[PDB]
Amino acid sequence: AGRWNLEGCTALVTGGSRGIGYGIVEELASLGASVYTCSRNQKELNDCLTQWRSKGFKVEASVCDLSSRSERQELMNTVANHFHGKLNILVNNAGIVIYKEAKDYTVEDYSLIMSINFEAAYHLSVLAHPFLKASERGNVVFISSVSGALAVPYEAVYGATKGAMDQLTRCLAFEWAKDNIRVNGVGPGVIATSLVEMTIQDPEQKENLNKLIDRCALRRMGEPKELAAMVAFLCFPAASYVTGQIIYVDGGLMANCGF
Amino acid sequence: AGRWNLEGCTALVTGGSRGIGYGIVEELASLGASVYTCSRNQKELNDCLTQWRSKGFKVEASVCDLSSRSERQELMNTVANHFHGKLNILVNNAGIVIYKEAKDYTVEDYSLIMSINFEAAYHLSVLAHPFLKASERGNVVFISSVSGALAVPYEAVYGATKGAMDQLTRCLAFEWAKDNIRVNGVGPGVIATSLVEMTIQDPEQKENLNKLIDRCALRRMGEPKELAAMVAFLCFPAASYVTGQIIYVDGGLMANCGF
Ligand SMILES: NC(=O)C1=CN([C@@H]2O[C@H](COP(=O)(O)OP(=O)(O)OC[C@H]3O[C@@H](n4cnc5c(N)ncnc54)[C@H](OP(=O)(O)O)[C@@H]3O)[C@@H](O)[C@H]2O)C=CC1
Ligand SMILES: NC(=O)C1=CN([C@@H]2O[C@H](COP(=O)(O)OP(=O)(O)OC[C@H]3O[C@@H](n4cnc5c(N)ncnc54)[C@H](OP(=O)(O)O)[C@@H]3O)[C@@H](O)[C@H]2O)C=CC1
Ligand SMILES: CN1[C@@H]2CC[C@H]1CC(=O)C2
Ligand SMILES: CN1[C@@H]2CC[C@H]1CC(=O)C2
Repeated sequence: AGRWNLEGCTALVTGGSRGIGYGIVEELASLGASVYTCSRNQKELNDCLTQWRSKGFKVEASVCDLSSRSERQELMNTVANHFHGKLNILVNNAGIVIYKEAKDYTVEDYSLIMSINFEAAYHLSVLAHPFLKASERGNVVFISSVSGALAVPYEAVYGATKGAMDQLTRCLAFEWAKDNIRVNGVGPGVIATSLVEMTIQDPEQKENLNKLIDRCALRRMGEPKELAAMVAFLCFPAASYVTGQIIYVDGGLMANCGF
Repeated sequence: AGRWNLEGCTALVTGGSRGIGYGIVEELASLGASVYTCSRNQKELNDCLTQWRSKGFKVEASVCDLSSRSERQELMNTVANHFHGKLNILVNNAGIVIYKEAKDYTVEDYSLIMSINFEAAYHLSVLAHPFLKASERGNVVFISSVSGALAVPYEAVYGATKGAMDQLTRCLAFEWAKDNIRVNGVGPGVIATSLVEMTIQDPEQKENLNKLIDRCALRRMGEPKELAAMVAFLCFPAASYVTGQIIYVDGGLMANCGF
């Protein structure tokens, strides 16, 4: 792998069947990496593979429900064999949202969002650890959110899971430093995805969304690839001194207050 | 309650038999509030109740294991009955620490700490919400940790629970603002509690603690009364405009880097 590329590096991207995860598979696939992604739908993944492999991308995928502990274990074994026990990149992107007020959450909502958004990321990280070390140049990137540092409507529990993940990111950077593993987080602002799409279907969430874009310096939504570009850089051998950092690609929304 | 006192206010402080929590009961009550506390050791509570009552503090205590959804409800009912359905202050202080590296955490472990550290506080706040509202001047104060924002050894997961709490603190201040409730967090540094006394029994950890103390401006351990002091003020009517804050009572710990 070169200073500004991932030629040869292997990688696992959770939830790459849509949006940002998809933007990330393509970004790394295009920079030389061999990718392996997953989602809860085979037919969807297959349509993704058809598109990816048509551009010369070295990609492979398989159905997996990250909300299930036992499955995540199976996923790690398969990917491991696939990459011959050597994984350079782990992009913990899969995440879901449940728009409700704090007090309106059912044990079902809370347990689901926490297993998928945090548990799963924490869990996979640990499962991938021995392979990242053996790679001798591992990188773990967590996809956070601006919502894990600042309050947003209906995202209290969702931010709670992203705020947990960021502390995890920070601590792991220090525990795995000796294992050659750099650990970083990337907090997206508002990026145009299927998740954001289903969202604006609601007249309230749409009004709430335009508030966000207005509070931006760029005042527009990001593109799955503007986000993916930051994730890719963090994986190059060029980002060698960068670890334990949480970086936001929000078009300036984190720096705002009265604009 | 005057601008600088708590006379007439009612409050619940989880985990008041020892440490910071014991310290908080004494401070709020000393300031005229009517407290109710809990812990998993009845005999200890009884020694405390005898201590506090001896000096005239108005306080009640029941046994409850916060790691249990049912027991928590049980507690909210009594408390509410005890205080006639009006709760002014809720202080989510209970917490445990399990010093293992993120990858060495077992499920029982992750479940235990996540359950006590973040779940119960979240759950207890919601359950309390109705009487906090009825009181007409509700205050919720989550006891976080410096480890909730920065890497500390063996506290990767613990820190994740505080990072989740911290985000929830911010959001709740906004969701419950119209209910006339203020929500903040108080992140301790190194306070001399029984948890610490226990922690430094291990040589390696004794070394780790000293690392921190040498890392704070005031180069010393704070006292429970010193953490209680910051919690009693956010509850004072004098602190009416403070909401959504995470304040650190750490002797300078959070401002250091090269000292
Ligand atoms: N788009 C935005 O504006 C922002 C997104 N984010 C974060 O970015 C990440 C991606 O979100 P985004 O692209 O918007 O969302 P999308 O819904 O567009 O994509 C999420 C992807 O994750 C996959 N996924 C979800 N749950 C599982 C599961 N249990 N098992 C396997 N795959 C799963 C989905 O596949 P499937 O549904 O088929 O299972 C899908 O491919 C998340 O962590 C989100 O919190 C944060 C801030 C902003
Ligand atoms: N001491 C320090 O330096 C720091 C402490 N903190 C935070 O301060 C808070 C208190 O810590 P500290 O005073 O040091 O700890 P202590 O161990 O001294 O006291 C903790 C108290 O919480 C109670 N408790 C724990 N679990 C439960 C439970 N499941 N149900 C009911 N009560 C419970 C304990 O009682 P029992 O065991 O008998 O049930 C005890 O009375 C925590 O949130 C901790 O994370 C954060 C940073 C620094
Ligand atoms: C609506 N909401 C906005 C943008 C996408 C979605 C998740 C988030 O973190 C903030
Ligand atoms: C050692 N470690 C320090 C101080 C007490 C213990 C827990 C914590 O949160 C930070």
